[PDB]
Amino acid sequence: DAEFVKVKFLLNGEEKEVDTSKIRDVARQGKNVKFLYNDNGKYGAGNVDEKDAPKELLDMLARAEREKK
Amino acid sequence: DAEFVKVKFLLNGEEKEVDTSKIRDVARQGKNVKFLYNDNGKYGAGNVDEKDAPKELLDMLARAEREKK
Amino acid sequence: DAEFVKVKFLLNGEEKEVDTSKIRDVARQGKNVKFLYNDNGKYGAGNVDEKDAPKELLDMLARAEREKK
Amino acid sequence: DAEFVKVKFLLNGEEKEVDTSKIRDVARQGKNVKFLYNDNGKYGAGNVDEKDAPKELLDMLARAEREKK
Amino acid sequence: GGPSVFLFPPKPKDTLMISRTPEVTCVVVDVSHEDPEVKFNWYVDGVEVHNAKTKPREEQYNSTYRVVSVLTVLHQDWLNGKEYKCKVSNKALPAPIEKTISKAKGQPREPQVYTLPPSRDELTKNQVSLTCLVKGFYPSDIAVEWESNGQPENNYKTTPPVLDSDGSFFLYSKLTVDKSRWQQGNVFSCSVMHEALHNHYTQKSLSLS
Amino acid sequence: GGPSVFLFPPKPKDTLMISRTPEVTCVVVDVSHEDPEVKFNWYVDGVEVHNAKTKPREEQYNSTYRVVSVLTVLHQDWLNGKEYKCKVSNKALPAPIEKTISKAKGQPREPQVYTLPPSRDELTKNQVSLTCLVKGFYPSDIAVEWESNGQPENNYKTTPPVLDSDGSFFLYSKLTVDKSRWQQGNVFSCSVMHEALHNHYTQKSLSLS
Amino acid sequence: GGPSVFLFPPKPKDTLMISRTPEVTCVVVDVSHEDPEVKFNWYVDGVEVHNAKTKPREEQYNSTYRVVSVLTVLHQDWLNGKEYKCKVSNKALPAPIEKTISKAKGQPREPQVYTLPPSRDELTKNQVSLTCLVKGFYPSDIAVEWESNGQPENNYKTTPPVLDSDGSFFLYSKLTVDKSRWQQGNVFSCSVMHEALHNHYTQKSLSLS
Amino acid sequence: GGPSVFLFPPKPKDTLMISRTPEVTCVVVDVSHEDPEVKFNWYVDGVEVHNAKTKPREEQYNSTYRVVSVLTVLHQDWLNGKEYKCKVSNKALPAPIEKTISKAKGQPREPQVYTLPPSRDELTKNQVSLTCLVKGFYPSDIAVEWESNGQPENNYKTTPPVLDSDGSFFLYSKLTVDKSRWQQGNVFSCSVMHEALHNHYTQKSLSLS
Repeated sequence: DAEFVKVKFLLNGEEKEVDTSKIRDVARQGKNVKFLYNDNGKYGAGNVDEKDAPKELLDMLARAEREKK
Repeated sequence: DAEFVKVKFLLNGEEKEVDTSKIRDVARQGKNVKFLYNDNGKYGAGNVDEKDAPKELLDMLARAEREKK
Repeated sequence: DAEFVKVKFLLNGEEKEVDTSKIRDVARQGKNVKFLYNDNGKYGAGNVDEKDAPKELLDMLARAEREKK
Repeated sequence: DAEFVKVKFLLNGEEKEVDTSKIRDVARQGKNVKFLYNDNGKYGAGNVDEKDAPKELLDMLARAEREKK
Repeated sequence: GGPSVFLFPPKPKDTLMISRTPEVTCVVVDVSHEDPEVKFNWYVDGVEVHNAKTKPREEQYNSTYRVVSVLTVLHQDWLNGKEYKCKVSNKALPAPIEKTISKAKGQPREPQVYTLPPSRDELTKNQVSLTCLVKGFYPSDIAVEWESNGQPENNYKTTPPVLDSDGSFFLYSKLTVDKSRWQQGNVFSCSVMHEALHNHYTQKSLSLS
Repeated sequence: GGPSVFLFPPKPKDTLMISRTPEVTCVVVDVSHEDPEVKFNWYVDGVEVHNAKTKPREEQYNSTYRVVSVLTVLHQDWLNGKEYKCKVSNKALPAPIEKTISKAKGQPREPQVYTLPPSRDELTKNQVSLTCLVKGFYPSDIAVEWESNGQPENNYKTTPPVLDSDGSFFLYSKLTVDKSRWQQGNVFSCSVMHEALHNHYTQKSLSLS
Repeated sequence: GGPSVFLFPPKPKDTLMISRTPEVTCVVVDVSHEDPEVKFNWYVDGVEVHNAKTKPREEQYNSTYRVVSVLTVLHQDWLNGKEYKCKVSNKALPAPIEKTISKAKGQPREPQVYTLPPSRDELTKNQVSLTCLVKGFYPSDIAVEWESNGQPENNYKTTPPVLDSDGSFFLYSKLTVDKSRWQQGNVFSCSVMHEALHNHYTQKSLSLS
Repeated sequence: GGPSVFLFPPKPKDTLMISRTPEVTCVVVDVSHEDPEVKFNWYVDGVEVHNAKTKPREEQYNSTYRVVSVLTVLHQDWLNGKEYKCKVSNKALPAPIEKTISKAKGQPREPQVYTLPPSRDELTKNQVSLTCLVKGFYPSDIAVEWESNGQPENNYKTTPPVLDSDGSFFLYSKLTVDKSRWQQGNVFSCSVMHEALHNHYTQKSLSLS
């Protein structure tokens, strides 16, 4: 089921993009989804409006609200 | 090292917080840990759910159940 | 045991006599030595002129002036 | 359901005596068998010449040399 | 007059342990069977409180009664030196009775706990006296118990507290034990509980060595 | 409610020393200006006695009076357990008041006097606590003083007597002294006086060793 | 010897969840009334940062104070192994104090989570011990909780991490539960959270049958 | 305060075996070459003792020394909970150092020793983890070793003791062994030594059946 969907986001105005599989944690702040990720070996954070979020990221978020707490 | 563990609790809806070192006695009532404390010269009491109780408070509680009796 | 001095005195004109060993306290009033005694189990008092006092009673008196005071 | 055995020894010149069942460890030093014991809640130590040592104490000693090491 | 009224403070151990319930107790004696109506009103610094409980009337030989109210209190209220009033209102007494009780005012002071062994001279006896001195503490409210080998030793008496020359308190406690036990070499412990101790609790031990 | 009457025993040291005068004292309180005259009648096993004296009136709060009679007694009378009644007769009271006082009933029992030195832990302080245990005595009436080098030491406190489990009494006395003095190596003595002692008097000493 | 400074890492669960706020805490102890004012400067790889906060003074037994700064940090900063310096500046100290803290250096390593059921011998008791082994992980920063039926089980204790012979860490966690519950056949789960786990999170379950 | 002082209790196995010598050890570090005289005074419940030994100076690269005193003790002294003080007397610091160490107070409690086999999931590895739980013991001082076929197995680590909810202690010990050996069907044993065990010693075994 090798998923590998991408999440596009803005970092310092620059339009970055990271794989779903590199995302370690997701969290919601209204219609804003934050996410911590691990790209190759370095850790970074990223925002996205929910409208601009792939549904897999929102699936991840739900799963995490259940699991992590 | 030797920490300053603080215990957060609710008093008349106000969210108070007291150091462990000011706590004179602890006791458990179900899931609920009570504790008497002495804050700079005034005595007060406080509750906490066991889930919300730090290790050190629970250590104190155990020690007291052994010792005081 | 090893004292048995008797002190003779007047009680209601009647001439009583009590053992030294039954005397609990002695006191001097001029040439008059008073003494409280415990005869078998009942307490009594008695006078004697110093001339009529055995030396042991006067020894007791000195000891008591030192001790009791 | 059976017998017991006491070990006689000298403590500060006083002749103490302790049951084998209160003995926690035994050890040999030459002709001299030492033993640590626990008498109703206080711990004490005791010597005995091997000649003056009961069979059961020497049995204990052997068992310990095997087991503890 | 007629009846008579007493007001007792909570047990010292109950104000120091959050596990326990301290109480102030009002006792009224010599209440008339002709009108045995007793009314209790409880005040905590003026403020009326309606959590008290009155144990039912209880009669003696004289068919005169004795009624007792029980006001459970908060540890910290007592200890912060709040005042507990009881207005007792009978018929027999011309005018209701007002009594107030409270912890002793003054900066709290930590007890010094020292155990003392038996006198040499006492050893000629069958029982000997294990002694504990508690000194320099304020206020006087205190608890003191003895134990050995993780079990209560109950053959002791403690003196009342005594006002010392510096305005602190001292008392002595005396546990009596068969000279056999002292002489074997067992260990005895005096537990002291006071507001001015860390953990409201300390302990000191004593043995023939 | 009217007046009230109290009746106090002689000083323990005054019944034991023929050199001194023991006295029983009657205190009457809450005597008002409405009827201020009080009358005293003293009885020694029924028999009326006319050697009492009444100290002049004194006022309290309430502008009530307080009147005090003082009956000098015989050592041996008190000690043989005679009874001292005082009939107090104010107008205010429907009937005169009769109170009786006397030495405590029971076989006398000799005090055991043991001195205890300071705890090792106490030595870290400036002052140290020299202790005296008095045990197993009856009745409770007793005197206790301290001295050193044949001179009074006054910095002591003695507990009340305490009822022991065998129905005898014990107390402790505590003299406080600068650790300097204890450590030099001086000698301190506790004098105890009781009816059940030979000479009504005994003494025990204490020094650093 | 003037004050003293200590520096504590964020809570392990706070660096792994973007929903939560990790913080580094500087604790400064033995600040006296003689000079009670302490200054804080925070550096993240040299760069000064002005988002710290200093909780008010707190005084202790020694009449010394203790002051605490709280620097909220970024998850990814901490985890990428940035360095947090705190320059503490009292006058008392000849020169201000510099302390530095940071995540433990070394290749991260994934925890292996294995649950172990009670010993057969333990079944004779009323409570039984559900065990979880976490092994071969780096760095030591880790979180561990228990749950059943989608609800927290809170009656557990976890050991400190322990350095293994290969330079990784292990710990054990122990949940205690009435043998009734274990024997019915309920399911218990140990949740482990670590940087080296997929999703910063894993879980392992355990049940009677 | 230039130097620094540490005080270590005896090894748990040395207080439990009369065959061995327990010792309390005082370690003093950062002693000045300029002021190198260190004085040690040892006290056993106050009482000075003159059997200590001070190992000769040991100097580092730092040209500071480290000096170590060794007070051999009696098993029963330690175990009956006597107190060991060391007065360290530094020229450099104008204030001598006083440290005291002693066994933990409280009713002793017997360890429950249960061995746990590897998790099924762990069997996919080359090495497997044989586990031993020691639970409900007091005080924490304890020894724990492993062996097989009458020979020491040294590839284990034990956790520190951990305070349990009932105020006892628990730890886990972990022996690691090639899955080959576990699977053949050899037997392994965990030896536990504690004051509260009969013979100060017990043993529990573990094998693939």
